[PDB]
Amino acid sequence: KQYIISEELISEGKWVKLEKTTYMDPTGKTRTWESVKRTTRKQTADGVAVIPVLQRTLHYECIVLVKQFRPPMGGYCIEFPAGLIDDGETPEAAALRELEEETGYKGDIAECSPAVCMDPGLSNCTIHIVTVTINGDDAENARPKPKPGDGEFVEVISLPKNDLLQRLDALVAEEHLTVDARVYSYALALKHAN
Amino acid sequence: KQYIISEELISEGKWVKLEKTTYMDPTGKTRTWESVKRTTRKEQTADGVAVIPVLQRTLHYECIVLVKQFRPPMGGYCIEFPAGLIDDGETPEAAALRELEEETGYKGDIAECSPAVCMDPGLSNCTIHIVTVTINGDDAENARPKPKPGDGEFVEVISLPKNDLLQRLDALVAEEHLTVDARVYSYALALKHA
Ligand SMILES: [Cl-]
Ligand SMILES: [Mg+2]
Ligand SMILES: [Mg+2]
Ligand SMILES: [Mg+2]
Ligand SMILES: [Mg+2]
Repeated sequence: KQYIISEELISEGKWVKLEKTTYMDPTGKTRTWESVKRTTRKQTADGVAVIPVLQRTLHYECIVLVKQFRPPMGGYCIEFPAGLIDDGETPEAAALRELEEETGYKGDIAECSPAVCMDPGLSNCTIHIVTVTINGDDAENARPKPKPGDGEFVEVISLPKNDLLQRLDALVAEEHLTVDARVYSYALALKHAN
Repeated sequence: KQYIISEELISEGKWVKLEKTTYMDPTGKTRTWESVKRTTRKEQTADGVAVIPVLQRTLHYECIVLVKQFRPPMGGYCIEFPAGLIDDGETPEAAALRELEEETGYKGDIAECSPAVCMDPGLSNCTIHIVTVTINGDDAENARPKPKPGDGEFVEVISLPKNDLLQRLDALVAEEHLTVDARVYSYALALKHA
């Protein structure tokens, strides 16, 4: 019933553009929206986010997360490991690659979502969420070496899956960090499944 | 270690702006980023709220109440938690209950309220509170709920059982050409992983 009529470029940077979207509302009235898009999409989606489940015998299972300075936020954020999918890369391959670059861990694919939207009232950005298990007892994950690209500076924070929400809330209270909404949503549902 | 040096306006619309952000990297080198922000944020602790609405009825399985709407940035329909921006002077909790009633017709009870969490921190400064709300679906006020959408708001309600959320979302994606929100999908995935 609703659809896009036209998209006007307002401003195009190197990485991001701002458009004015004209669309038909369901009453038959024409309306406008200010929309953000990335300039980098080619792909199934802009990026991947990895849910990395660190499995070590006789330990609690952990979810592996990353802490980095985020210039749009003006501060440090706790997130799932994540990055843009390279042209001609599969989401699964982007997931293992980003996980290794950002954390040093080598994981196995468990499942892969369809393309899911990041903030659909604002942008067209999408990701695949890729669940990955990490056999923490294997020798390649003994001393994981993060291989960060240029300008990436990532700290690794592993938190137990069974208390994830309480651990994140503690980090916020004590560290003045911002937790990512996807991370927080995941943590909430671990608690709510009960 | 890292911090913002300057934020230069590139382009400002009615609702969204783009900025050139200069920051200090942990090596001591100046770098730039292209940053998106909303123009609507005042003294709110976040831009918006998203509501996790747990519909509870005797002799029924718990349902998660979701909304489907056309999203001009996406050029299509999206399935999301009920959500909206926080009005000036409004608490996150009040915003939540208000947006839930407006979008779904249901009158909820606050359960929990998250700290401000980031929507897409590599791109934007946008933040929300995630507000968990229970809905007593045996209460007569919640018998035949009618959405009171605002001007230019056109929302469908979709209530799915919590105990099968991920499969039910996958079945909707399989039938109809729509995008699930990343927070919804992350919450559904944790329900499975628990
Ligand atoms: Cl798993
Ligand atoms: Mg990354
Ligand atoms: Mg990376
Ligand atoms: Mg809304
Ligand atoms: Mg609304």
